[PDB]
Amino acid sequence: RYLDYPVLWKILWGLVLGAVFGLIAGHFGYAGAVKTYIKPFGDLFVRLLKMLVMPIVLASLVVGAASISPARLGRVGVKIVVYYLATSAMAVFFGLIVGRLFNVGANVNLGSGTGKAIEAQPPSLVQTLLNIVPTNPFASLAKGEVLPVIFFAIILGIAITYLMNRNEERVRKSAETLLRVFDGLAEAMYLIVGGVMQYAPIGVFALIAYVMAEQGVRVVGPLAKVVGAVYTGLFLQIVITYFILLKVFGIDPIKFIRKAKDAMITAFVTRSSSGTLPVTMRVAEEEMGVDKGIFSFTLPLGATINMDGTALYQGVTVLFVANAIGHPLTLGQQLVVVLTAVLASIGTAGVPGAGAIMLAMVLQSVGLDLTPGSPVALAYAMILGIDAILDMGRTMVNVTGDLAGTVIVAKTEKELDESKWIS
Amino acid sequence: RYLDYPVLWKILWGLVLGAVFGLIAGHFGYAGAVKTYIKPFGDLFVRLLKMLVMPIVLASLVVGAASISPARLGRVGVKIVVYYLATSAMAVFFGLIVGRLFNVGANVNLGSGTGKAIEAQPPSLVQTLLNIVPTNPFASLAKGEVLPVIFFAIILGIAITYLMNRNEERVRKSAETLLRVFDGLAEAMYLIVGGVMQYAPIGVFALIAYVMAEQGVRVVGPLAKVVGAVYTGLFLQIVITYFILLKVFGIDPIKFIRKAKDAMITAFVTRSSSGTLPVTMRVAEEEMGVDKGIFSFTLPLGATINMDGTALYQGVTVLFVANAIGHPLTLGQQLVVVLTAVLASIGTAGVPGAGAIMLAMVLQSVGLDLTPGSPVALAYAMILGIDAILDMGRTMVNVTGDLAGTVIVAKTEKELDESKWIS
Amino acid sequence: RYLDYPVLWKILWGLVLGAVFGLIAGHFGYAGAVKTYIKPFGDLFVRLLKMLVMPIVLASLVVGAASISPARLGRVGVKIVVYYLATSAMAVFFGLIVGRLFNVGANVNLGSGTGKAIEAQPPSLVQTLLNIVPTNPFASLAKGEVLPVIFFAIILGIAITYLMNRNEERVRKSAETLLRVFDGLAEAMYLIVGGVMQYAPIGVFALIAYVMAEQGVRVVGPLAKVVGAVYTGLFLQIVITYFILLKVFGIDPIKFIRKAKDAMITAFVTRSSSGTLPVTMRVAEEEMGVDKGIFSFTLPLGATINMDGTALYQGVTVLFVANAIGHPLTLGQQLVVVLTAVLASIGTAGVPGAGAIMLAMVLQSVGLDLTPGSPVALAYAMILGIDAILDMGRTMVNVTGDLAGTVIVAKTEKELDESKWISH
Ligand SMILES: CCCCCCCCCCO[C@@H]1O[C@H](CO)[C@@H](O[C@H]2O[C@H](CO)[C@@H](O)[C@H](O)[C@H]2O)[C@H](O)[C@H]1O
Ligand SMILES: CCCCCCCCCCO[C@@H]1O[C@H](CO)[C@@H](O[C@H]2O[C@H](CO)[C@@H](O)[C@H](O)[C@H]2O)[C@H](O)[C@H]1O
Ligand SMILES: CCCCCCCCCCO[C@@H]1O[C@H](CO)[C@@H](O[C@H]2O[C@H](CO)[C@@H](O)[C@H](O)[C@H]2O)[C@H](O)[C@H]1O
Ligand SMILES: COc1ccc(NNc2ccc(CO[C@H](C(=O)O)[C@H](N)C(=O)O)cc2)cc1
Ligand SMILES: COc1ccc(NNc2ccc(CO[C@H](C(=O)O)[C@H](N)C(=O)O)cc2)cc1
Ligand SMILES: COc1ccc(NNc2ccc(CO[C@H](C(=O)O)[C@H](N)C(=O)O)cc2)cc1
Ligand code: NA
Ligand code: NA
Ligand code: NA
Ligand code: NA
Ligand code: NA
Ligand code: NA
Ligand code: NA
Ligand code: NA
Ligand code: NA
Repeated sequence: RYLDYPVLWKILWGLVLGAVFGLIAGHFGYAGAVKTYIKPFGDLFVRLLKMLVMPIVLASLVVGAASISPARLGRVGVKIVVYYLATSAMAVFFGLIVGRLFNVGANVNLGSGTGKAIEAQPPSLVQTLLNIVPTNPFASLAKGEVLPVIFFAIILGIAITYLMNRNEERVRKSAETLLRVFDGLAEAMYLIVGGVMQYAPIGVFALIAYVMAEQGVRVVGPLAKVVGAVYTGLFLQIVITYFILLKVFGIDPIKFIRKAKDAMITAFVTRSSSGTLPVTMRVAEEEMGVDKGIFSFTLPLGATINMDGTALYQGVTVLFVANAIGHPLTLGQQLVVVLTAVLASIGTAGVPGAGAIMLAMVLQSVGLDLTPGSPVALAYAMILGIDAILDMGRTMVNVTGDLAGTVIVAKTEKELDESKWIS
Repeated sequence: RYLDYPVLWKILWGLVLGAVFGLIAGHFGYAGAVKTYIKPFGDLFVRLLKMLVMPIVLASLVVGAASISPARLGRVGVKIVVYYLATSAMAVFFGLIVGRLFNVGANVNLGSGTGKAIEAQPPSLVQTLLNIVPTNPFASLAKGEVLPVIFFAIILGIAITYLMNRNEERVRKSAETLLRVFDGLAEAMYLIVGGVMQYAPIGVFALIAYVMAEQGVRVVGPLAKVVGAVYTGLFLQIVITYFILLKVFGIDPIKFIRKAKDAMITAFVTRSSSGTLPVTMRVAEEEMGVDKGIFSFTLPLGATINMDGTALYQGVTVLFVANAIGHPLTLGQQLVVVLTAVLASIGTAGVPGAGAIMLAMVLQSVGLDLTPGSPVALAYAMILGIDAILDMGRTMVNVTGDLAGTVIVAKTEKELDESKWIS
Repeated sequence: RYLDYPVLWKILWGLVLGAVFGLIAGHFGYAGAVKTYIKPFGDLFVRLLKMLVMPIVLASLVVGAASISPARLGRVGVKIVVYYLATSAMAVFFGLIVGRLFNVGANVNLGSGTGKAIEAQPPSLVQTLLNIVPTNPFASLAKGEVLPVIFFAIILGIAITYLMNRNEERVRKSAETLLRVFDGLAEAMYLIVGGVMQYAPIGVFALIAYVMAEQGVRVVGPLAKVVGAVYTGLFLQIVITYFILLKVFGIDPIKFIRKAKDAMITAFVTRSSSGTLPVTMRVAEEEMGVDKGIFSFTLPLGATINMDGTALYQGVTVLFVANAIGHPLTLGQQLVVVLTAVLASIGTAGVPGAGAIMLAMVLQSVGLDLTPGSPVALAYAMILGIDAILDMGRTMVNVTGDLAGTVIVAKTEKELDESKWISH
């Protein structure tokens, strides 16, 4: 009966009300009630979005790659990958700066030795890259492996267009029927996304409420300085790095944020950027006028290998652990941090649990090892204690970057529909 | 050269001849010979039907949900879910009455104390409900999970019609092609079902022969009284609850039974209600003139959450165990049994191995705990010795109940083709 | 600068140069460099082909089985199954003969008793056949199970044609839309196969280089005599068994080999006959003019259950193991070897790891049990040390056999497009 009220204001209301409710409920210790009675609605939201990810990516990308020439596709890939690597480097640098500014971990005062022992491996760059090519697309679809689905969909769309420009008519009509099936399937997926966003304010309320209820009490002391530094840094990544790059390429930054708000809040509360994809792709299509041939490729690629927020978070936690055990990082060490954070975004691309794998990687890069019972393990466990509060903002900036790079690359390909940007 | 003989007579011939053959073979100790040389033909039958179950459900429901309004679909869902719960409670009630009538387990005379060991909880009501929404539909498909497939199929068909009512013609043609692909897939599945029913008499013979050969010798003494009670009770659920409910809503009970006979025998020999689905849906369409938009939703839902036969069986075996250890159940305990049996059919919806889980739930509700080496454990182990003999009948009544509810709901929606019911 | 160069010359160049590069690199011990820097390009080739296998099999067979009568489908199946069994028995027989000729394992001189404790057992034939019928075709697709996919695809195509010959227009239009979705999918797949064959010279070079670099050093002494015996036997299976059967049914054997070349080299370096399937089928369609209704059924079936090369290898290795432990095989024991090798091709149909399982079966059939630490176990490990050098050749002859039988059945069904066999 509440469907008639506008949706976007509803999602903002749910964000604020779930936040206030969760703080008030967890401060009085009723956070277990929140986990039991409030959370499953946010879980329902998250499952409803996650359901759409595999069909909408596959279908949108067959369609888009078909509707575009391979030369342009390759050009878009080169552009978006450069944009991604550059923005990740910027975000590590920002995390380093805001951490040094907030002087994070300076008052934990742990005594620490000089011992160093490795934990996880980087999956070999060669094996990860080879793993981009699926050996069974039905299996990748069933397993939800995004990158090989991207690869298979691109190949299929390119094949479909080559077949449609052939002389035999049976060939054209077959390929055309196939492309119709993908086109209808993607059309339906975006329809359902719009339907689920009707339920979205409830889920936003529930997710933000549970995260504030379980982890609000923990935002005090040195971890409070961590939360403040991380969130200020994310804010800087948005209002400086994104606004300036959007301003250079002639996109009004405020119009961009106003349009992106739904994808942003969905990322902020589901803490899954892949599970925000249906909202992100529909936002790119029906708000920013990006052509399917751009966003249907850049946005899943970006959910997988483009996490500015995570990079900034790594920049803060390396400072936190280093200052916490008493060995602040030398300039060259911070350069090593930036370099390895970007290389680690590439190296763990698509690997499950790559969050902790990259963090172990960066820490290992400057000589901070997670040996059990050591002070470094202790400080890292300190951070993981507020990892969810951080995950909200981290995921939000991860998705927002994807949208900003998609709009920039599109404007540079004249595949951006200007009619949506007129006041 | 045998195909020419009519199918229905062939299936009856296979049923009766397999029963007599299996009894004669288990009496002469050749039941292992039956397991080795006769059984694989029935296994072949079962594999051929189970092969069709996933595609036919996915496609028939995309199509059906497209051909119907969401308001009507929801109305049908409420009708069938009410019908399901009501007939399930009735079946527990009948099992209790037929159990008291046969005085089941009265002469086992096991001594059992007043000792009580606390056990684990039943699978969560909330998580099974959330499990209805898939997080990857390709994955639910690969795993054979019916309920998430129903959910995805309904969402997809609804999206498809809303797309077919758009102004742009490319969108309509895309959606129309997608629907054509699903319509062809469903037509082919039903074609194949009819082909498999030609091989059905052989497999029916083999399955009934293996079950009689392995478990004929065990229908003696107290377990024979159990078999008599359970089969009498199922017969009552059919001839009282189903016939009275069909007469109340104006469906000829005898024509119903005659049309459902193929689904009935198939369920009785395969003891899997989910695997009789292709035959059941074919009977709903090409024998009872039920509209696809009703049965394509109610019949898979019914295979999953509507087991009158299992409910009656639980009523009989809970009385059997209570009498065998020497503590007959008080009236309020039997009420607790009925309430718990229905709620446990809901709570275990789609859960693998849900049969024993429901039985454990019902037993624990009245304080008969299955501690190993206890007399209660012994009584349950007695019953399991005849589980196949019982499984035939209870699966049969499970599926027949599904059909009766589909025909009644269709009749109330004027979605029932009256021409198939006049001679 | 690459694509314009002719294709056949490039793949042969990559094969010869990769082999010489790998020998020279492993003969000087740089095989670790090859495994690290050269191998991953060949791995990329193998994955690119493996990707296409499930889609192309499903789609080609829905389309093909629709485009053919069920009576003809059955006739083709019986023909190709007889051909497969006969050519397999011939291959075990040839392996025995070339083994006797090279006197394989004759100078290993291990002492062996006559006690044998049963360790292996056969996987049930009945369950192996029943597994042909999938119980979830989406699951068989996701698990990469070929044989049950074949079954589902044939059922679906047959249903589709029966629907397309019905009175209602809506049903025809539905079934035909479905058939076109599969036809479009298959057309795209073959398009992609041809595209991937552009990278083939690199990947062929890399695979052959890695195998030569890891295993060249081991082709000396008794295992060298094994390599010579096996490759001679494979060559004979091609030049006698295949050439005579093609000549008998009126197919020019030289035209045949010239056409099969891509499938042959691809099978030879990837050592996966199922994973060579996309190249084999594109060669059958776009080189030999076999109708989709023949090859879309016979080639994946043969990739799964028809291994002339593996059978010849078993023929050689059983004589090798027997001579190596000092108990040469009786004539009737050799007949049991042939009979069980053929039966073991069926009994493991689609079973994972069926290579070693068939070898264990054939060994056990003549009383050589692979109990750990026994001398028979030791001789088997000797053989396994060169399994890659042997896998190249036996996979090549496996696939070549599939092609030859497909073309013969096609000639007998007048489903072979003779215009592809006229030279100017
Ligand atoms: C207690 C909460 C329970 C809520 C669950 C019920 C969901 C009901 C859906 C109502 O919301 C609408 O759904 C449409 C899709 O069904 C969307 O159409 C949208 O989707 C199309 C995409 O094809 C766009 O082109 C259209 O512009 C656009 O109106 C539309 O935005 C949205 O308002
Ligand atoms: C593993 C190998 C096992 C081998 C088993 C043998 C396979 C069966 C051979 C085919 O037999 C025919 O198949 C038709 C398929 O259509 C059936 O028509 C059925 O389907 C159509 C429904 O539209 C209608 O023609 C009829 O109502 C209905 O009899 C029909 O009964 C039957 O004569
Ligand atoms: C990791 C990156 C790997 C990328 C793979 C390399 C791409 C190579 C560039 C494209 O080369 C062409 O691509 C076509 C396929 O797209 C092929 O068409 C072929 O396929 C058709 C099949 O329908 C035939 O009819 C045509 O004659 C035939 O030219 C063609 O041979 C090939 O020269
Ligand atoms: C339940 O067991 C498992 C199993 C696997 C997993 N994760 N795999 C994975 C991979 C990448 C990330 C990046 O993370 C972002 C962040 O944290 O900054 C943020 N969450 C976002 O989506 O952008 C995170 C996780 C997690 C739990
Ligand atoms: C490996 O085999 C499997 C595979 C999956 C499962 N889980 N799903 C499930 C859920 C409920 C039942 C109740 O069963 C009915 C009965 O006994 O009254 C009768 N069989 C029937 O279908 O109406 C039976 C199974 C169980 C066994
Ligand atoms: C995808 O990962 C996998 C999946 C499966 C496996 N093993 N299963 C298997 C391996 C080989 C064969 C027959 O072997 C042939 C031979 O050597 O003679 C030769 N290799 C050929 O291709 O014809 C039969 C079954 C290994 C890795
Ligand atoms: Na980035
Ligand atoms: Na994610
Ligand atoms: Na991202
Ligand atoms: Na019921
Ligand atoms: Na079942
Ligand atoms: Na049922
Ligand atoms: Na053969
Ligand atoms: Na293989
Ligand atoms: Na083969």
